[PDB]
Amino acid sequence: DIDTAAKFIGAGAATVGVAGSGAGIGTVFGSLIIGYARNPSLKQQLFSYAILGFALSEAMGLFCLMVAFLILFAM
Amino acid sequence: DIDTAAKFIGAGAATVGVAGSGAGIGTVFGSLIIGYARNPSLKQQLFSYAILGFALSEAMGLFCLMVAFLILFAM
Amino acid sequence: DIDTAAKFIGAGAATVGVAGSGAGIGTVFGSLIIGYARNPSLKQQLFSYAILGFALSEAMGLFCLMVAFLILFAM
Amino acid sequence: DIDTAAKFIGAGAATVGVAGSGAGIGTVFGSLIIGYARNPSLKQQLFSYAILGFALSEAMGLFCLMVAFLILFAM
Amino acid sequence: DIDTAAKFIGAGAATVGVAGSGAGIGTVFGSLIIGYARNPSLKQQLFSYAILGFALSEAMGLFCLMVAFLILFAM
Amino acid sequence: DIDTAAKFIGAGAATVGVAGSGAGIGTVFGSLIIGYARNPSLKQQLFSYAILGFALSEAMGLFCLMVAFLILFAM
Amino acid sequence: DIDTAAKFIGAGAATVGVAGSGAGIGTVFGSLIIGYARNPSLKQQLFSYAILGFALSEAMGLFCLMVAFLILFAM
Amino acid sequence: DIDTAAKFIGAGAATVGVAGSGAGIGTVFGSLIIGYARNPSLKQQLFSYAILGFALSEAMGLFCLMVAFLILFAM
Amino acid sequence: LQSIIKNIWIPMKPYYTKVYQEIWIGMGLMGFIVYKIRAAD
Amino acid sequence: MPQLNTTVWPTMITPMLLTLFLITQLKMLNTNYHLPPS
Amino acid sequence: VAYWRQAGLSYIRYSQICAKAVRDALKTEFKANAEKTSGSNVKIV
Amino acid sequence: NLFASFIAPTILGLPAAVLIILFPPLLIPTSKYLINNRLITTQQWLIKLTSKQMMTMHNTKGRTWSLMLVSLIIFIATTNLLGLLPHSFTPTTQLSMNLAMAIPLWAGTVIMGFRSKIKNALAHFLPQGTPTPLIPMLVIIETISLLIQPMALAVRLTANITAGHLLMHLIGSATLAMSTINLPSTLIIFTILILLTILEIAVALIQAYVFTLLVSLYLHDNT
Amino acid sequence: EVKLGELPSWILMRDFSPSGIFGAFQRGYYRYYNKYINVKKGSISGITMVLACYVLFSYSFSYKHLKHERLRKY
Amino acid sequence: QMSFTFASPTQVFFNGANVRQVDVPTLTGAFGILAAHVPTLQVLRPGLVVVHAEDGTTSKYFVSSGSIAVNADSSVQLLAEEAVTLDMLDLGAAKANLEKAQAELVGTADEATRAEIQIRIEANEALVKALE
Ligand SMILES: COc1nc2ccc(Br)cc2cc1[C@@H](c1ccccc1)[C@@](O)(CCN(C)C)c1cccc2ccccc12
Repeated sequence: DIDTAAKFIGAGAATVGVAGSGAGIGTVFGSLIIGYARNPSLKQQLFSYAILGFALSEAMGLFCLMVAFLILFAM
Repeated sequence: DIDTAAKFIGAGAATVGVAGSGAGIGTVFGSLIIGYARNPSLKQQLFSYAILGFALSEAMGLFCLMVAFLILFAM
Repeated sequence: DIDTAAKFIGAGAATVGVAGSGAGIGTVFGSLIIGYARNPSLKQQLFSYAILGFALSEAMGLFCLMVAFLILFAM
Repeated sequence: DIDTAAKFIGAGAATVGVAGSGAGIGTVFGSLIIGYARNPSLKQQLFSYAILGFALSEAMGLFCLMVAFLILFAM
Repeated sequence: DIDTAAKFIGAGAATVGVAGSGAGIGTVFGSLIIGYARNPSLKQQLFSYAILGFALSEAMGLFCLMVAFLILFAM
Repeated sequence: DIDTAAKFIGAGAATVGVAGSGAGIGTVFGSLIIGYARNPSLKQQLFSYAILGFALSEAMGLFCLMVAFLILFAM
Repeated sequence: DIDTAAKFIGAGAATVGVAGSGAGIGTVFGSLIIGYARNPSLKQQLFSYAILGFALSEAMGLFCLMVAFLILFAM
Repeated sequence: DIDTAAKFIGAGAATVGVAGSGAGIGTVFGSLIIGYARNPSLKQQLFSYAILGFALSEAMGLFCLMVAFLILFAM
Repeated sequence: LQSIIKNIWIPMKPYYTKVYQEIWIGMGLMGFIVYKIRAAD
Repeated sequence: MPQLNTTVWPTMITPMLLTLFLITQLKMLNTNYHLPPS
Repeated sequence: VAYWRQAGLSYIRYSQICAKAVRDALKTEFKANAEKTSGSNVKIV
Repeated sequence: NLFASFIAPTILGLPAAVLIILFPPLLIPTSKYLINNRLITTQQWLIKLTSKQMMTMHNTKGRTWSLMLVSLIIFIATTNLLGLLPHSFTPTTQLSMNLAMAIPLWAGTVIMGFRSKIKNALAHFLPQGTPTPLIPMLVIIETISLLIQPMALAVRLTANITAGHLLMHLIGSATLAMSTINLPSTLIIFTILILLTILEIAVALIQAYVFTLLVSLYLHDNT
Repeated sequence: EVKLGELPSWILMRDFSPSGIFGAFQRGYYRYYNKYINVKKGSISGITMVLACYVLFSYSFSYKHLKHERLRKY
Repeated sequence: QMSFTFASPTQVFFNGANVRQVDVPTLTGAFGILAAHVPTLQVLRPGLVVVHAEDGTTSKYFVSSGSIAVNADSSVQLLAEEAVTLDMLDLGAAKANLEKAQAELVGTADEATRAEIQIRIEANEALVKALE
């Protein structure tokens, strides 16, 4: 069958969307180091941004894994 | 049926466009941590530009998930 | 059959080019947060540059949906 | 025909390179926002660099539309 | 056998998401240099952020290599 | 028959490496704008580096475009 | 055959992962020049991070050149 | 034949790794402008870090061009 | 056919002879390319 | 792509050279900026 | 380059208004004492 | 059928592509007078502001091209702007014309860098503060990019006017298709065409300034 | 000159030389240039009337292509 | 390692003291200053200054103008033209004079004499946020 062969290239291409949430977490936790070394008195508030920014970045990255596990198995 | 098999690699490759909206939400909330460390007095007005800049970057990401959900389900 | 199939492999692989417009809109509205926290008196002069930098991202985002259209409909 | 079908894959893959130039116009028009909030007296000389940076980055995206159209239409 | 040959493509294309992490680790350890060249008496706490960032991006670089090893062998 | 069909896919993939120069030339002219606004008395020497950078990033992108044709036309 | 053909497409699409180990090595040595020009009194300690960052981003590039030389020579 | 065919998609997709060394040379020579606009009295030591970063990022580009010219003519 | 010297070549004299001398050396290169491209077609 | 139809190239090369090098420049040599007086 | 610097002012004029503002917000227990320890009396010819 | 606006125009069997390339200079009148009309007053000002931009950065030998590099930004900025008119055939979408403006100005720029001052032009290939042990690799870049600069110019301009016209012509055909469909959508596809026409006006000038700046920067590196 | 003549001989009366019809353009140009362009306080309509006569020419040769796109056939 | 020096024109708060961190409101955006901080020199804007003694115990003064200058030998010299501790300011006059400043701007249109209002506005805007 070819669909079983197309679902593999369909999934193995969807997981490339994770390459965005891997360079987007290095820019959030990389801008916490630059932002905290300047004003280290806001560590408990700059952090609570680097968690919102890290959750809204892996979210758009786990969609491409949910899509992969939606093409590969679940129709 | 090489028809529906090509509709898998289509959605599978059209969803790689989300790798932009993953590295764009990283630079919005990354540069909010930096810009808020400098002038923490404008915490409210900066966060109103993050939501505006996060959505405008995530919109361009959902348009890929909307396209991947057309080549796959609509036609 | 293969000719009408090789389009979804080419169309979907062409709407990836709008990933670059998802990162270009991040860096634009990510620098409006950094540039406004520095000079909060130019809130209306900067915001008009962000709209300019945002519009010019759709421009290069449309050059892709054109070739994603031609491959799909006007082969 | 496999020869005319492979044109749609290459043409659709060639135009992915517009993701680059779509991400370098956000850097330029994002740097203009930063560099103009630091020396707003240079507004005309900075914008004369956002123009040269716009056209020289965007140009690299059209070199991909060249091969997107050299393949799709002119063999 | 078109499926066993397809696994070499889906598994060789899923492993390009690693190119996202590898670019979000140079941002982290390039922000540790900009943030340590400014406030070096924070070397302890900065390095405990350049590890939380290194171990959160390089986790996304492993979710890709997880699917690359899920198609190549687990099927 | 397929030996020529593969020269339209192998050449459509080789030419997407130009996207690395659409983002490079943006970083070079996104720094000639920031760096200038800080030290506007070195315009003659910053521009002399933005050109060296624009020529060396473009020289990498055009290697891809040359392998695009050296596959599509030579062998 | 069909396998020895796909083994070249998988080993080719996998070594694209180096494209993330080239943008990291760029950002690390791009911050070694910015960080050392700000605080040249830390030349030996900033350079001791630009070697760690060089080796840790290039370690994700080897992970792709390894999975390329696995489909290409091992299996 | 299917070997001489796939060896063109392989050697045609392996050379996308140069997209890394395109944006790695743009950051090194981009931040050299920002590293010089700050401390212009180090022009000899900065430019010796740019050439080190230009030769180590491009070397990752050659490792990709080396593979594309290995699965084409070598074997 | 006068004033083709005076209006059309007298002004362009210092340029077509001294300044654009190397332009024509390049314009010969171009003509060789155009004919060659049309020769292989 | 109709740009590649090389049969009509000499129709685009020669009237350009007759404009970029002889007609547009001649009209520039007529645009002179005199030095200001005392 | 801030807005007042574009408007012709200088940092001395910027500091004279910011310091006047702090004193104008001092409480009456201290406002009288603080104004005479920093008031001006010099005059230009 | 789609690339129709790029085929060499002919009327009544006559190659009308010559009356279109020779027209731009007709929009630049000149006068010997001292106080003329509004047209030549605005034009002689633009030529003053333009020449002071491209040419100020040059030395005395580079300023002898101040007639070429100004009469070139005036011919490309007027050919592009005359292409935005409806149905117009803009000859800057032609790889033939653009290769004829690019090769001479480039070849005539490196020749004067090789026929004279050659020993100095040999030092741009090797940057100043360059260590040795990897020079045999850098020599490829500075030459193979030099050998492809003339093709970078002619294609940066061809592929930017062509693709700018193709886009405006497609988005135009969109508004025509959704005209007989929901009309409040036609007005949003049309307002995209208006923002796109304001962009193609700017890129009509920018592509003229960048072409004549990169020919300037090549010249500055050879004089 | 015409606009006051009535005879078909005028068509053959004219100087139809390579230098003849040129002087009819060079005089037809200076009669237009002096009217709309070469006046102080001139308006843009001296130009937006040349372009309007440049579109009709850019459309005249482009009609052999647009005819293949009529939406009727009669 | 740090040698702080915080001094009004008429008063001295610290002098050669060894505190571990200061948080000053520089015109180019606030930043915190620990030992071996990169040498800088700035000019303040109205805002707090938190001084962290070695014991981790703070001290909060409200500077109004001046110039901090971190030096190469980890010495700091913070000089405020009017540095009053928060126990001396009131919230009512700040909010009131800010209103008298904001309401007087709209009635003014000259670039110079309106620039002096915004500086009075931000000086009072920075006051209400410092008190509470
Ligand atoms: C509103 O969004 C825009 N803003 C712009 C801003 C500036 C410029 Br100059 C062009 C802009 C263009 C548009 C859209 C548009 C709307 C209508 C017609 C044409 C174009 C868009 O092109 C989005 C572009 N992105 C996603 C690549 C689009 C294209 C195709 C299908 C769409 C479907 C749904 C939504 C948007 C769709």
